[PDB]
Amino acid sequence: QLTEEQIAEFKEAFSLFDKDGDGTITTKELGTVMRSLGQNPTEAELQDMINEVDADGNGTIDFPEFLTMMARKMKDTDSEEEIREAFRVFDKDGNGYISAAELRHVMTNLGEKLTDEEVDEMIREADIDGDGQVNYEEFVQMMTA
Amino acid sequence: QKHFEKRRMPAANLIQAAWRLYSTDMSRAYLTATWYKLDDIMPAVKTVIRSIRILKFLVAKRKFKETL
Repeated sequence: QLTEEQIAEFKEAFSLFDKDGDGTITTKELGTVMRSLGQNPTEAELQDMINEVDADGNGTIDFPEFLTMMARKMKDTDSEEEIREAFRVFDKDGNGYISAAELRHVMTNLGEKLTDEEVDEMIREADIDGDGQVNYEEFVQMMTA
Repeated sequence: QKHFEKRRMPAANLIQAAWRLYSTDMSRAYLTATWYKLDDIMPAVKTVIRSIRILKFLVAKRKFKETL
């Protein structure tokens, strides 16, 4: 389903990690690029990122695994289901809605908290009814599209 | 209650990673002359940033699944 030059684009990203052309990405290469952008992952966080996609077990990401990961993104059945289950954890009503305000409270107070500008952009992207509710099913399908 | 409030931080984490992943391709943070130019001369940079957010989304999805 991917064009021959869209693969060359993902290859350009991959080679930015694998600057020595060994055909693999280790924590070393993944972390060096992340820290060049001003991110600071720990060693354990790098190991977990790589273990999500390493299908062999040697602690690397090779280009076929990279390409599959970039092609799927969030557009898979398991992702839609699990994101839906996350929203439901904060919906005791079960009707399938969450109030704009409760969503803001959960986003800005739990986990890797969103900033005021982030949560404002997210609530703006989801349509709100006359009460203040948002159907997260609609929001989940918009993100996993 | 106590077992299903143990889900709340990894659930929040999964939503946040999903939203940050999704925002790579539509956020106002990228709708600047700087990013259009940077994306013209070096398209690989934005793809790399997006590849990192995918990896973090995957990690966050696994951790939320481990609280079931």
